[PDB]
Amino acid sequence: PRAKTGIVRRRRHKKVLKRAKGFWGSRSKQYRNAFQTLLNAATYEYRDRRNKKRDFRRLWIQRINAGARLHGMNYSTFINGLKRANIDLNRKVLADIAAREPEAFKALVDASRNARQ
Amino acid sequence: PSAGSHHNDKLHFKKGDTVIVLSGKHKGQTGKVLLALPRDQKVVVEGVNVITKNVKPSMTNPQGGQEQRELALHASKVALVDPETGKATRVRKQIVDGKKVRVAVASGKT
Amino acid sequence: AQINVIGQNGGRTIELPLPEVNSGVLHEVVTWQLASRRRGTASTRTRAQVSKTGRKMYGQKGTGNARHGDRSVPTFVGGGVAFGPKPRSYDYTLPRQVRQLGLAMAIASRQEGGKLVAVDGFDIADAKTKNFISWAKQNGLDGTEKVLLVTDDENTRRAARNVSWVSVLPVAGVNVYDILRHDRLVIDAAALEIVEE
Amino acid sequence: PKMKTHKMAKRRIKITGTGKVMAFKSGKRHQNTGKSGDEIRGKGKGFVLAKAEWARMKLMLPRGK
Amino acid sequence: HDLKPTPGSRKDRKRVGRGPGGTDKTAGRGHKGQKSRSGAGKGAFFEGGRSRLIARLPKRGFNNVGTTYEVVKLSQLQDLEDTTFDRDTLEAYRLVRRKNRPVKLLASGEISRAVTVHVDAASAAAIKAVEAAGGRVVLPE
RNA sequence: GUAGGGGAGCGUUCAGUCCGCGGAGAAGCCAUACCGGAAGGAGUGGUGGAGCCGACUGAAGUGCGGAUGCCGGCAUGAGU
RNA sequence: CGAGCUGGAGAUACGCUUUGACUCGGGGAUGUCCGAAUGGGGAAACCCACCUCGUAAGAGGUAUCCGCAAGGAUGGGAACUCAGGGAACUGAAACAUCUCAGUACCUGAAGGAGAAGAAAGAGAAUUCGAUUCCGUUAGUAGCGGCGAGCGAACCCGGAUCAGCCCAAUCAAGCCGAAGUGGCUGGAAAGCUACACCUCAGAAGGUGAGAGUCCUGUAGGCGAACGAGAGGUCGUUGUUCGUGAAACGAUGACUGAAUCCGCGCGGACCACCGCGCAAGGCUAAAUACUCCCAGUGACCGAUAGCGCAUAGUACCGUGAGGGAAAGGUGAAAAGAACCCCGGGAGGGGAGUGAAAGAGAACCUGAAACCGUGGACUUACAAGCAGUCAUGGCACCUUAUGCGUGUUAUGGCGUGCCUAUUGAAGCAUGAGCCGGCGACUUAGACCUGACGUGCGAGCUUAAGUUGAAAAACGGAGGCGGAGC
Ligand SMILES: [Mg+2]
Ligand SMILES: [Mg+2]
Ligand SMILES: [Mg+2]
Ligand SMILES: [Mg+2]
Ligand SMILES: [Mg+2]
Ligand SMILES: [Mg+2]
Ligand SMILES: [Mg+2]
Ligand SMILES: [Mg+2]
Ligand SMILES: [Mg+2]
Ligand SMILES: [Mg+2]
Ligand SMILES: [Mg+2]
Ligand SMILES: [Mg+2]
Ligand SMILES: [Mg+2]
Ligand SMILES: [Mg+2]
Ligand SMILES: [Mg+2]
Ligand SMILES: [Mg+2]
Ligand SMILES: [Mg+2]
Ligand SMILES: [Mg+2]
Ligand SMILES: [Mg+2]
Ligand SMILES: [Mg+2]
Ligand SMILES: [Mg+2]
Ligand SMILES: [Mg+2]
Ligand SMILES: [Mg+2]
Ligand SMILES: [Mg+2]
Ligand SMILES: [Mg+2]
Ligand SMILES: [Mg+2]
Ligand SMILES: [Mg+2]
Ligand SMILES: [Mg+2]
Ligand SMILES: [Mg+2]
Ligand SMILES: [Mg+2]
Ligand SMILES: [Mg+2]
Ligand SMILES: [Mg+2]
Ligand SMILES: [Mg+2]
Ligand SMILES: [Mg+2]
Ligand SMILES: [Mg+2]
Repeated sequence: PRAKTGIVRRRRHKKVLKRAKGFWGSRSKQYRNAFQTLLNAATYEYRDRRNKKRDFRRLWIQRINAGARLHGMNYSTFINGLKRANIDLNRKVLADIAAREPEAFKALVDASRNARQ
Repeated sequence: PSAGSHHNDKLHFKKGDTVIVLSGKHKGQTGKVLLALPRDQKVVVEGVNVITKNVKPSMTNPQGGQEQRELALHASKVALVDPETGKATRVRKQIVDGKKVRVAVASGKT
Repeated sequence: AQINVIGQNGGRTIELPLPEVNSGVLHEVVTWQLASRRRGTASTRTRAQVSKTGRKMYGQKGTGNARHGDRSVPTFVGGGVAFGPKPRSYDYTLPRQVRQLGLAMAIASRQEGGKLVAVDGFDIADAKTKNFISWAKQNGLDGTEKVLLVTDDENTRRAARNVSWVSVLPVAGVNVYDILRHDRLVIDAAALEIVEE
Repeated sequence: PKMKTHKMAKRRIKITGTGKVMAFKSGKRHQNTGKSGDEIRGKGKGFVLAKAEWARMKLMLPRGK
Repeated sequence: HDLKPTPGSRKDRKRVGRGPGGTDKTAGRGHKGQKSRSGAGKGAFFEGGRSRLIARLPKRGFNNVGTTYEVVKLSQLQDLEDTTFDRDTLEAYRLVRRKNRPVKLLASGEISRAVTVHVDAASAAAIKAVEAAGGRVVLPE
């Protein structure tokens, strides 16, 4: 017996192509360039899962430093200050305190510069 | 791949016989065989009947003109009838005379 | 280990293919069986076989085209099949003892059914299917099963056949496939006391 | 096609009971007045191939002889 | 249809090619080379282009078929045959089927009970041990 | 983790058997945010108008992006 | 046979037919011109004659070779057969003997087969008994730049059997069982309720899927016609390559015995065995497949033949090469008539179950071209993605883990191949769709897994049976090595 392709190739193809909507020009309409674009997309996805974990830490840190310095303290000195007084806060959380709740962040500042004295 | 091929170019009924319409839209209506074509297996019965159109041609007559004429049917929607039963009926071949073959039912004969 | 029906009732004979029948060997026997009857009749053309002249189509280099030599090539629409099927055979010789053990184990399988029905003599008037139907009906053959019948009597077969749900086999036309194919087996029984010894 | 027997290997190789492969030591046809007499003696003889060379010989004569 | 073959009876074949699953690109064959190529040939006894081992080795002696003797053991005839005796057409029906060759009897392991044997030859220690147990050995005229 | 060796599987035709659907509408086609560890798989809806899914088993012309590959259709260069 | 017919062709008209048409079967009559062509010629299918009869019209004859005559031959035929002639690539990892291979090809002759055949044999048992074919012996014995590689036969088991004469029943065809009602549907075969035949449930057609509607099947009937010597030199054949070279086979030269004689048995001699050359025919088993029939884990429109038909169109001076091609509908009921337009095309209407089937007519993917709408873009450096967030929009696996779309930030050197090293200014590639590449074989070799038997295991050809399989021990493998 013989077994043509029948139906499989087009299903594969549409699969790729349908992953690829919103891609510019032929990248979203031609199979091969879709499939290709997608390989590179692979790289970018995996990488950036790790990397976004890298990025958000960064952000938190920025905000923290800011709040720190509003009340006359560097960030680094603020964080040894916190570790000294064994306050054990996430910097995600430290950021959110710093940004959202003024007086509270203030209190943590005073506690930390005390731990520094 | 002609229609008669399946039915050995053979008509199960003659021209002039009466026939009951077995299958379709004209179930059971009855009529005289006006035309029967063996090879094509097509048969005319004064009951089917359509409205055909004569289009342009100036013969017959310049204008168009519509028309009422019956449209032939496929052999397999036709049967010999039985004067007694009055219904759709099979056929047996038996003998008469004087060398004549004839057609009976479950109660001869047509 | 089992009874007849009409003209006696012996049948305690026949040792049987234990432990409780094995499907493995059955499989062996059956796939062999179907293999043995395949037509092996698939056939295609190769490059030697396509009607395409072998003349070079045009120049090896020059043209700017890709290089080709012929239009009878499997990368060519309308060419040869690269690796097609040519007519071959599938029929080997399965070891005898395994055919025997098989058949055996078929009967054995259908015994624990218990869908064996040993039979002596029959009773079907003179070669009539309606009478086969009544005979069958007296023996519990409702219609809701597919039945293989094996006998050497011309007319009982001649009575069964046209029944949709009966398949009819003379003498030792028996085989694991046909049997295992159906639900019930009509053995008959006359052949059984000889097919033990 | 039945695999043929490598006729060169007929007169120069031997199958063994276990299933190893033998041949005759070499250098005995004009390397004589060398000699030494113990070489000449040691060479006319016979011996087993090292090992890597076994498969091929086996494939040379399928019948063993 | 109920039935299934034995686990490990039938391995599905190698379909080389068919994607990066899988043996990608080169289907086992490696990169380039005469081994890579597609043609019937080398074949098997071709080393380098060199000068072959078999070609370097000394030929010894001619070839002769001669006669070969079909072996019958004592230990066979002995222990557990209970002497149905030897004759000519009896041995066959028991177990030493050959034809076309003459039969020989050889020492094997042990002798005890006496039997009458019909061979075409036998070893010294075999006739000696078959007589020393009371049995006679028959060579033809 | 490259050549390579090994292991478990996905999908395709045909075949046997079982289940079973289908004009109150099959295969094919189309959309989709659901499912599965992946090949993949279902739900619903639109199309279509007569055939076909699932399960186990068997056999293959069985899975494509490449080969200046082959046939075909349609783009670019250009309203030049 | 028994009512239709008047070819594919479907189209109008003429008409034929129960005094038996049409079709099927079987014989005859006619059968222009060319082609072995054959009266002569010739650029095939055309030109020109002569003779006998005939009233003319017309008819018949006029080639060569064997033969006295009668009669035979010439030409054609895919494969198959024998014969005369006879390659190379290639393999030997170079090449010359060798191998490819007595293959391809050329020529010849012939048949439905042909060849071969009735032992101056094979052979080693003082065994067998025409030939061919299958299994097997057996990759054994041998051959060989003893390299590559080439490779019997006897025995045994089968298929089919045969040995005689000369020179002193199938091809046309006919008969042929059994069902109705209601329901869905455009349409009944499907559903459903009861019902029947079966030596007949093989199959096809019937508005969807029919044992019981049609054609059929099982079974039966069935025809006037119809069919069934030796030698020497030079060489070569079989495993036979100058080898110690027997034997056959001829080109050249030469040339014996006829029965107490002759020829062989692998140089050669004796002995022991087998044989009666120089004279012919022979069916059967075997090969093939143009043609016919049945079947299919063969193909269904790039597949399968090159062709859903065509060796056509087309290309070539010629030899020769050589395509694509398929689908309204159940039924033509093939859209009268109205609207715009010269028309093409379309919109209505009407038919249809559906024109979401209208003749550029089954489905109708993708590339590719457009219309409309959502959110968007005129300070911008970009492998076009990816991540994060904000804006807008939307709500049928959807109010959240959202879907679409976007702004801005972070991050980011296409794929494949080939490589020490690829974004590379290295290779391939316009795009999408289809076609497209690790297979088959042997009864070979060697391992892994599994199964059946197990000191044993197994058959092959074939025989019979065959909607299956069984027999078949010839052979092969273990059994002891050196
Ligand atoms: Mg980290
Ligand atoms: Mg084609
Ligand atoms: Mg693998
Ligand atoms: Mg690739
Ligand atoms: Mg490569
Ligand atoms: Mg390399
Ligand atoms: Mg890994
Ligand atoms: Mg199936
Ligand atoms: Mg299908
Ligand atoms: Mg491509
Ligand atoms: Mg180019
Ligand atoms: Mg192109
Ligand atoms: Mg312009
Ligand atoms: Mg320009
Ligand atoms: Mg210009
Ligand atoms: Mg007629
Ligand atoms: Mg002429
Ligand atoms: Mg050459
Ligand atoms: Mg060479
Ligand atoms: Mg001829
Ligand atoms: Mg000579
Ligand atoms: Mg020669
Ligand atoms: Mg001679
Ligand atoms: Mg198509
Ligand atoms: Mg118009
Ligand atoms: Mg727009
Ligand atoms: Mg600026
Ligand atoms: Mg702007
Ligand atoms: Mg380089
Ligand atoms: Mg590398
Ligand atoms: Mg570039
Ligand atoms: Mg480049
Ligand atoms: Mg390069
Ligand atoms: Mg380029
Ligand atoms: Mg094993």
